[PDB]
Amino acid sequence: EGMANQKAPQDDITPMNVSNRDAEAVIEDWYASEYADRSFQNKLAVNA
Amino acid sequence: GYAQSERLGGDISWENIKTSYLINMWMEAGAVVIDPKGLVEVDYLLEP
Amino acid sequence: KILDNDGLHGMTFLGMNFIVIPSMQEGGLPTTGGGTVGRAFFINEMAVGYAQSERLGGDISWENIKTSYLINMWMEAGAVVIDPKGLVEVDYLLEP
Amino acid sequence: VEEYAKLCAWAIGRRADQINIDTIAGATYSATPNDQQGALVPVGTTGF
Amino acid sequence: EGMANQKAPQDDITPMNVSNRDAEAVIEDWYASEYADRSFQNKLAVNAVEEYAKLCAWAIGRRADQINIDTIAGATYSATPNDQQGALVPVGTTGFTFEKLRQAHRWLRQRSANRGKRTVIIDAIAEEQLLNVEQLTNSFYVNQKILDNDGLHGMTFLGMNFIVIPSMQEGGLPTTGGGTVGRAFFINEMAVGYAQSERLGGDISWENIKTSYLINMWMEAGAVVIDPKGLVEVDYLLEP
Amino acid sequence: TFEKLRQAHRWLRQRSANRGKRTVIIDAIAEEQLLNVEQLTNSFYVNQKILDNDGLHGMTFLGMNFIVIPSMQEGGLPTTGGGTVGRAFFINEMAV
Amino acid sequence: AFGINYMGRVSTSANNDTQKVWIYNGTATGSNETVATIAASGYFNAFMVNVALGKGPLGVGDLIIINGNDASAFYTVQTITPNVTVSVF
Amino acid sequence: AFGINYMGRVSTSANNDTQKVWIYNGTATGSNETVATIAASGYFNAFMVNVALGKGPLGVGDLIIINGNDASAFYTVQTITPNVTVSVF
Amino acid sequence: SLALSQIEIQQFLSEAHAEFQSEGFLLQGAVRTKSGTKGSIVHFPVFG
Repeated sequence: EGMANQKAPQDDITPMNVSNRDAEAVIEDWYASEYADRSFQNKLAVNA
Repeated sequence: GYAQSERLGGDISWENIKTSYLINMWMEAGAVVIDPKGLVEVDYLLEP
Repeated sequence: KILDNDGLHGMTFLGMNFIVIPSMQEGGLPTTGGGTVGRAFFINEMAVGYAQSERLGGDISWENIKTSYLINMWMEAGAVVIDPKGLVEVDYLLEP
Repeated sequence: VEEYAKLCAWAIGRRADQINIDTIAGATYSATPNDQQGALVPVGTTGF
Repeated sequence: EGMANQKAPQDDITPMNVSNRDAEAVIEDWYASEYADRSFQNKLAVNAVEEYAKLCAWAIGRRADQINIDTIAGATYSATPNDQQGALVPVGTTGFTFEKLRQAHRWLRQRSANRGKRTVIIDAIAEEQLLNVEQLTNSFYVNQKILDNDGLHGMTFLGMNFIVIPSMQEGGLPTTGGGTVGRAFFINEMAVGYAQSERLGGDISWENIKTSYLINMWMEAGAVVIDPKGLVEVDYLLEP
Repeated sequence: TFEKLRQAHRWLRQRSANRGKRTVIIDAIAEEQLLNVEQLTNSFYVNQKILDNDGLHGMTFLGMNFIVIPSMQEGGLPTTGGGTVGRAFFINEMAV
Repeated sequence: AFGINYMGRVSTSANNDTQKVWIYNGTATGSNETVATIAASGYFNAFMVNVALGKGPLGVGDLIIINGNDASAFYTVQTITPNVTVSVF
Repeated sequence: AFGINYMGRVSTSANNDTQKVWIYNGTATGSNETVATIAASGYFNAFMVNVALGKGPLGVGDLIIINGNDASAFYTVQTITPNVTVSVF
Repeated sequence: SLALSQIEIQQFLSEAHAEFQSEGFLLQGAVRTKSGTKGSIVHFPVFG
């Protein structure tokens, strides 16, 4: 976060320091799976 | 900060060896706390 | 002038063509004497037969069960010595 | 996938060379060969 | 490297595993700058800004060479190397002879690093000794007469191109053994990676406060050894 | 000797002064000693045959032109070491 | 001797960071050799590509179900170079 | 601790009405822990999704082939909640 | 601010390098070759 300050005319500008940092997120892999046997294709009214 | 490389991937395949369809959804994401100043925890009694 | 060229690789001397085999994880040129004696071979073309049924086949498929791509390449061939009279072996010290 | 396809092609090519080398080196070599043996130049005490 | 194996018919495939690794190049920034006061425009017979722009570009170019040299010379070289080490040809008791050229070429051939562009970087002293080798200067060994020409600079031998590095204030080619042993390197092109974020940037601006032209040039690059199997080092005595 | 000639060429190369026209000024004694060098007089190494010509005077070697200065009453090429050591000079054209 | 047609794989996973399970048919319908012969040192050398460098489909710790012509036993690979040696599970 | 990269399936069948077979690599190339350490209670808790409710890939009765850095043995899953515990087979 | 060095990035190149290895097929045509063969065994008759 910066800040505004004052200075005399014709004087060099004096910046207010702005900090920095980093945050790291680790990526994960998840699987949701199921099987539908062909034996149930013709035996179910629901589309499995 | 929540980073999702893959919100909802997947692939539905016919597996001849198992004589069945394989429904295989997946995701790829990870999360991190960017600024702890924005988090507040409220604790309470389940049976007051 | 083999020094303006690839050296002994591909040179022709006394009518014989030279091939330089690099080091190979499959074994390359075999060694003897506990790894201190190298073996080089002189072959007449008709002394060895090479039967090739498939030079390079392959297939790349998606395997949903393993959630992986399977890269699969194959060859199919065999070899035999037609005539040992056309084979010469030279043994040399690797560090003379 | 592209790198693996390229690497697997070279592996097949190296096996084709190894089949030839194994057959050639698999013969019986003697310094006084008969009709079924290749000729041998003994190592002695020198290099090539 | 992959590998081919055998299996029974209708059996599941069993791959031979391929290894992986990574190489990291660290980027650095360098500046070559100069000032040219406006009061010198009418007092000089030469163009100061034009000369300074040329001199600054040479300073940047010399640093770019130094970065490549430092990476190559900084690798690990062993006389019995493994897959992570470059090959070393020990100094022994001789200078840069024809024997050491054969041994260096042997390592490149053995490790399948003898295809493509191969470069031999040597310094002035190495060239001076190599000019005494019969196999490089006799016209019955090579189809050129380097003694009628620029010497080893630009010469091709066994398919490798020679580059002679002069003595640079940036450091040039390093030595070893208390300044008595020189080092020369045989590099396959793919063996070393050179990341070039900014080859030669710059800005020539008028600074009213200082009443001067500021010729400012900069560069931004780094290098790393990718595959040590394509690197060979040859050691020789500076005074054989 | 040939070694000294190679060292002089080394110094020009090392100090980035080996491009363009280069001249070597030597006296008669230097030419006499340099005529013993095989690499300067043999067609194996150089195209010209200086022994069928004016010798080192006017020859070109490694891109450098040789000039032989005779004895001059004005002084000629200076000596050193009490008159027992000769001095020869390698000059890049832009250096003077 | 070793016959590749009698060698099969049991484990279905292709994950190479874990071990594999094999099954060998040395019974009368296979190689027709005893469990002791199959478990001898260097018997599975032919199954490897370069046994001198330990390059092949067998890994250290792999479980082999050996069905000899007289009995059966579980075995585990200990070395793949310079020879393939197994031990009782 | 438990590493998912060292766990792999052995049973090829997708039939969910029968048990599964697993294999774990705790040898020098894997987790580098003894069989006793791996067979301790709650070691395979990280493999489950919610061990407090017994929700995960492992089921009761599944056979695990454990390869420690000192030996190898067969183990059977006894419970999946509130901890994953195994006993010899 | 010089604090910008805390959020410096890294670049990963898409062009992979395969370790120096032989591409094989070096002995192609060096011996008597029969192409497009069929069968488990190929027989070469020989006369003495």
